[PDB]
Amino acid sequence: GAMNSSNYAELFNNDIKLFVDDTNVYRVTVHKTFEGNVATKAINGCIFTLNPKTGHLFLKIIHTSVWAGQKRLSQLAKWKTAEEVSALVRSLPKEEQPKQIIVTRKAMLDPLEVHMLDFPNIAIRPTELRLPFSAAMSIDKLSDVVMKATEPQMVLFNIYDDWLDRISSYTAFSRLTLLLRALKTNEESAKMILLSDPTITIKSYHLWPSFTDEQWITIESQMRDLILTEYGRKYNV
Amino acid sequence: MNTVPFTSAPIEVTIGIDQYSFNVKENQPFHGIKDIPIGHVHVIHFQHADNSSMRYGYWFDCRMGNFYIQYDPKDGLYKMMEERDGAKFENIVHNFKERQMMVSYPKIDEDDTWYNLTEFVQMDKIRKIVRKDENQFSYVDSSMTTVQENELSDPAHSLNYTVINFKSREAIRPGHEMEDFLDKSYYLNTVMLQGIFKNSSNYFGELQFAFLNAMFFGNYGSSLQWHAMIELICSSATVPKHMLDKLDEILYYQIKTLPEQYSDILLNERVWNICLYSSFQKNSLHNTEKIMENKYPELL
Ligand SMILES: COC(=O)Cn1nnnc1C1CCCC1
Repeated sequence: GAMNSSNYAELFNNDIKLFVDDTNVYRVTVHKTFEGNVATKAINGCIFTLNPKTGHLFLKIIHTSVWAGQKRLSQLAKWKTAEEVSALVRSLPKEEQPKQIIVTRKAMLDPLEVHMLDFPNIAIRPTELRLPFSAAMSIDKLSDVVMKATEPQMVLFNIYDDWLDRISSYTAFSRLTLLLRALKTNEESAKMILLSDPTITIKSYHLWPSFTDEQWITIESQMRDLILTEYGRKYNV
Repeated sequence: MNTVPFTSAPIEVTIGIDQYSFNVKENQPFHGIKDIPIGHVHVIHFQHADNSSMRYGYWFDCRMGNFYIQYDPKDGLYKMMEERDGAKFENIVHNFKERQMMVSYPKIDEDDTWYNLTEFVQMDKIRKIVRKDENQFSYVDSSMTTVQENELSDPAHSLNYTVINFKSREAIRPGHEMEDFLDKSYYLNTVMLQGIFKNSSNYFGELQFAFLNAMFFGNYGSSLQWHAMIELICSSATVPKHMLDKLDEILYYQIKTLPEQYSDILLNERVWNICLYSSFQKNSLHNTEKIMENKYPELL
């Protein structure tokens, strides 16, 4: 059924699973028109499809041309996400196909269920976790590939860099969610924390800086302080 | 006019005949029902006074044979049987008719209610939903499950309604997932009408039969089928205009006949609010919308 804090270790077992987040599929800017009405302009988006055990991220870039001449774009975006996830599953060898797909928003359940009717043994599930995957576009190398795309494209990343050499997937996912939550809450301060020290830099083939074990502890503490600092700013605590 | 005689009435029972009902006392001199209108299917149904468990009954058409009811003390119910000796049957009916031991089917001449509820219902189609080929009449009860209910358990005692499942490969063409899920016209017109039912009269007959089994027996699977068949039409953008007009008439008479005190268990709020106020056909069921708003505004 739904995925919550009681079955959280299930994310790191040996049953292949993918999270699907559709927040960033249909993105727009809102602006006034010459006549004083309001218009939207779409910008490139992306589907965030992540294996939480391995860190493999299938980033399908959604080019603005897919919306051309279409109506009800917010609805279409869910069905387009489901179509693309279905296509991804069919493209994977059988032994790589997920046994479960967990959608971050309940509105993705029916579109994905309908697109996956041919896969009755893949469970489509919601989650009670509030996961900050919308902040994926705060990761500079991900945002750059999305905004530069001139056509639909799929790009593969490992969102954990090389962390699994040193830590478990439970800890790596916890680190990711903390980083993404901080980037979502105060992007400028999070990037400052992540980039202030110039002696520690991101490898060409990585998304995050090359922190030692001790430095990750320091960074994680600074991210938790940021989140708490912003909570206090928000609620006047 | 035709007659369903009773050998006797050994146990106290509420007897239904179509939309009518009456009580018979234990061992009362009751010998059946006369003046049954020829030209329609009928249902004769039972609820025992000492055990309201299992409503049960029989669908029949007096044009197909001479049927009578006799209580079986071993299986503990009133059973319909067919009398093959026509002369014996005529003689027994005449005797009971002369002794005034039959109730008269109490049809008001102005009243088209039963025709309006059974316009599309045919015995031959009933006998394919309810499979007991050795009898010309069909037994239904409160507890019988549907083929679809059994897939989600004795198959011989099941209601074989046409399975409707909005999230099934039958309902959704590969490549048309969004289209077919948000607009059920393919599933209604190609799969169901052209493919399975052949015409709208057969679809409406099954819809009407499901409603009647829900109302007269409290059969839960029948109520599910009734609502599914309504939702399938209302959720289709493309429906022949004659079908929408006829559906409005069908549903109006069903809502009109429904016992007010059973509305909470016979009407699905989600389906009705969706069909009347959100669906493609939300403006195509004027008569049904008006009776629903005036009789059951709480459901909405
Ligand atoms: C052979 O069984 C019977 O004869 C039963 N019976 N007894 N009295 N009436 C009947 C029914 C038989 C046909 C009409 C009513």
